[PDB]
Amino acid sequence: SLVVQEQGSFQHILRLLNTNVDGNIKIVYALTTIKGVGRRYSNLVCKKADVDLHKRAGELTQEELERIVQIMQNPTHYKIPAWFLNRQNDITDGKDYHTLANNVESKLRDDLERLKKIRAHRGIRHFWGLRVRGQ
Amino acid sequence: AVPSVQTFGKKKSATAVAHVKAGKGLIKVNGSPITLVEPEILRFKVYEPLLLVGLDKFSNIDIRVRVTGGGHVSQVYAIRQAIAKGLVAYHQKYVDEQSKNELKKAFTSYDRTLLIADSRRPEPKKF
Amino acid sequence: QCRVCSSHTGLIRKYGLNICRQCFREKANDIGFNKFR
Amino acid sequence: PGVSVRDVAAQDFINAYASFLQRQGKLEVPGYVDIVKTSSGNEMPPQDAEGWFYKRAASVARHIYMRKQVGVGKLNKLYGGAKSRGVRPYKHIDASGSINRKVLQALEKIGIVEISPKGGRRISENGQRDLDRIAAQTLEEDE
Amino acid sequence: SYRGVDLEKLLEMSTEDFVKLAPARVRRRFARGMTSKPAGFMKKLRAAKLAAPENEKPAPVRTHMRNMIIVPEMIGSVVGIYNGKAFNQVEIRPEMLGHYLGEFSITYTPVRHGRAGATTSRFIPLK
Amino acid sequence: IKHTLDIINVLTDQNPIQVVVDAITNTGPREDTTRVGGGGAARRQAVDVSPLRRVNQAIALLTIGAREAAFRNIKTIAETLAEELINAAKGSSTSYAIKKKDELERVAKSNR
Amino acid sequence: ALISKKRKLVADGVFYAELNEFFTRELAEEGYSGVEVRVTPTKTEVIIRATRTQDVLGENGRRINELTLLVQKRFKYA
Amino acid sequence: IIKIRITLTSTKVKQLENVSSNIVKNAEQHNLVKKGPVRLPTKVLKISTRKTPNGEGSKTWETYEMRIHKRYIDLEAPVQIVKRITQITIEPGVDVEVVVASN
RNA sequence: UAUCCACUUCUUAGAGGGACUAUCGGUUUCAAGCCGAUGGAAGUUUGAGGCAAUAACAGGUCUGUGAUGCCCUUAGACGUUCUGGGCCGCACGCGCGCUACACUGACGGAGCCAGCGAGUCUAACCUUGGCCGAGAGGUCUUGGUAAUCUUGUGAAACUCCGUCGUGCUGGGGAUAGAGCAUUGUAAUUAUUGCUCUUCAACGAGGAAUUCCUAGUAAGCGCAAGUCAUCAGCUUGCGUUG
Ligand SMILES: [Zn+2]
Repeated sequence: SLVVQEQGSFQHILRLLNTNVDGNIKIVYALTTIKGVGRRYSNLVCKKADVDLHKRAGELTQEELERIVQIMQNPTHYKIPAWFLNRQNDITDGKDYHTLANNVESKLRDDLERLKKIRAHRGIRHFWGLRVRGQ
Repeated sequence: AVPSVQTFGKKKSATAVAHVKAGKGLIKVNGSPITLVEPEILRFKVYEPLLLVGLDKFSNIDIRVRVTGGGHVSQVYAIRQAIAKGLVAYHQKYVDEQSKNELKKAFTSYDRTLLIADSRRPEPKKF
Repeated sequence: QCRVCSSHTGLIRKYGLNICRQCFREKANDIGFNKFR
Repeated sequence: PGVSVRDVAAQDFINAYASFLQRQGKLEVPGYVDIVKTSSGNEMPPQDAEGWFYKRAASVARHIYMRKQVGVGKLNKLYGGAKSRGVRPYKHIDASGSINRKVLQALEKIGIVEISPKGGRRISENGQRDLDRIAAQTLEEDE
Repeated sequence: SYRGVDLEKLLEMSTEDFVKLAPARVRRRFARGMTSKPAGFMKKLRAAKLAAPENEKPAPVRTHMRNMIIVPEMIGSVVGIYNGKAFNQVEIRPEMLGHYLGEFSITYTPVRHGRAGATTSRFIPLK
Repeated sequence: IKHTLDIINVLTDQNPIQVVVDAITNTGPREDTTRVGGGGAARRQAVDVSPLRRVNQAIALLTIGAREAAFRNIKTIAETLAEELINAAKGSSTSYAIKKKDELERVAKSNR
Repeated sequence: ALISKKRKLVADGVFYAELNEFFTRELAEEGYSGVEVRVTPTKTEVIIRATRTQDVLGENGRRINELTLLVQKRFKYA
Repeated sequence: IIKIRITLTSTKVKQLENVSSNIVKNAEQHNLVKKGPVRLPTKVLKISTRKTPNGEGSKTWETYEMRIHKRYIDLEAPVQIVKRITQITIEPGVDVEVVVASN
């Protein structure tokens, strides 16, 4: 197509949702750097918001960043349905959510200590394995 | 009753039947023309029986090509063998003999396999 | 199972036949399976 | 000396009727075109996210002209999704059914495909007229 | 909680409404059918539940199937589950719902490998 | 091959097939060496290759040089093989084929 | 009944082989040479080609009905 | 007036050829309309067998083979002629099938 | 799947042909033979296995027979059942394989080519077609008891057009969690399939080692058996070569 180059106004290392992203690769694969968001979820999140994905992430504006962040916590209102999410039909509250980069570890630790206080075979197998190969 | 000539062409479990009729002068292979063959580099392999004798001999003949079996490249050898065999069979039956002699010398000067199929049949498993 | 020699091993279960192979290798010609190639 | 799709190439024909569907726009587009993947045997969404649907419609119209009639399983093996199954190798996986269903139903709703009496989806006379017309200016783009 | 639902209302509905709030495995397990002996199991379970002293643990109900889905009419009950050799006296708490009973009943002592003294001493005698 | 031959069209070269046959000629192994037994301490014997085998590892050495020049770099097989084939059409010693050719030649000269 | 065609012919060959081996081992002392069977729409007919036939049909067909019941009970026939 | 399709299956080709030649020469000799013996391809049935029933040596294989031939001849005849030919033609090795309907 | 006619050029069932190392030239007591060239569909014994007679096997059982040697004749379960667990548990060694370490490539669209097969009764196999569902699949019908329908198995590798640029990357996909479906009476030590997420080692591999001379190695998928569900197990087939 057509080459469009701008004098400056691109940032090398950015930061969004308290997580660092880099502004030279495309938007989707800059959003694979954050944990809990992969390729396809970032494609769906960006292609809902009418974001051109052929261009790169260095020329992202703040109004695109705020609407991506606004997509993140409640995707269910904007036709991102249930089967794309990580938290689906949870045992705690019964609703659906997409867990974030500082919340995947809380989910994993919550599952493991829940298996501990349940005293299931999965939990005692995993903590015995961790306490034996750790030592 | 149109004058028609039907001659086969085979390579590697793929046989092409070439029905060489008389008409306005036209080439189609499975309802697709010779300028659109599914491999685009073997297009010249299908073009090779045309170039080897002459472009003016095809003004009066329509050639109907249908192929089955094999893969892609074996079908290309089958349709070019069928085209060369049907061309020399039409120039044997209706056109005079010496013209067909010049076609078959022109074919065997470049490609011996255009008139005789492959002698490289798949081997037994040797149990 | 194999109804010739009480064979519980080496069964072939094709065509509802359930003969063991060590009894099939001598009764093939009486059934009709002949060695050709 | 008649003009048809059987004298044009594939890629320019699909590009031309995709452009004519984009410029005309008299089809049915639901809300999950920007959501769905083309098959279970795919892993990434299509790159032309605003125009792969009309590419699919051009493809299915071109396959309904070239034979008597097709079904949904014929379209599913026609796409031919191949999975990288993690550690497990590639196989042949049939495509998504509802993609074929919605491009077909949106194409009888405009009047190119009709349901054959033999159970499949056959080409109509209006569709033959339309595809032969766009084949005529397909020849009249390379004059 | 189970689906964001407070526990004291969850104690008093029937099994079909648990299926309506269940994951897919529990609904597929319910959708085919049971045998008749868990009815006697729940009969003797509630018989041991009704003889419980107040503010204490009830009578143990020695269980043996390792494949049953937990259905919470036995909240507060304590059960001893067969592993194949012995019994594990496990009390039911309302946070273990949606689970099989056999995951509370291990099948083996674990594979020890960090013991070089016992391994070296037990080799076959070479004399 | 057709993209490579299109590149040697636009390598300021009018005769790319002549570049192919002249690089085949210039990367002919003229003298080789063999592995004679010799009683443990095996010396090397001066021995000359047949012309069929000469064009065999001439073709093979050109292709493996283009392959390892085409490994782990952005530059394609056509451009690496065109550079390999124009650096072997004349003796330049910037190519892998000429380098292994005069390496085996000085091995054959040093083992007589 | 209603066996697929290759399975029908192979199971028919097993039926010939089993009656051949059963009549080889049973009437070895009555001159056993071979058998042939004819399949009619009404019933199935077994032709015993044994070269000492007076010992095959005993008193009031007793061994004939005995071998008939040996075919009947093992091979699941009406 | 009934149309009868007779299909013959046999593993041996000599007895099948004798049966088919007898059927054709019996049908032509008393003026019935018919088709010729239509020749289906020979099914080759192959199965794989080990060369090692016992576990000694390397693993190598052989193949057992079968040949099955199929013919079918279409006839038009009255009922008594069909019944007497069906009574006559029963031979070991060749299977004779009688089809009444034409749908 | 009959509107009629012709044919088997291709498909196929056959009868015959043809090859007998034919001819030539070297080599050889110039004797049977061997090698090179021409012709030939086939000219290494054109390529492959079964079959005998013979001497040797304490090899295996036949639920075969002979007042046969051994130990008790039975509170032993070597007979029956009922449930629950396994055989897959993991510092590890050895071996057979799969996937990769990438740009002759990963991803997205389009082109699209096979053959060996197989398939249901007193049951429920192969499944066409239509609706629903992102998919997994479900559902409603229909065809085939088979060269007829699945099926032209429109398979994959491949072909083109666009995305990616050498950055453990968008290569790789181990591990793990959540949800939805299917088979099974029963799926937890997760049967299997789908969606999202997690993106672990691993920058062409040492000592050594396996297989192979033409439609052959290698890559690639498909079919048949194990089959209730899945293959990375085995045998074949076909594509490129
Ligand atoms: Zn047996």
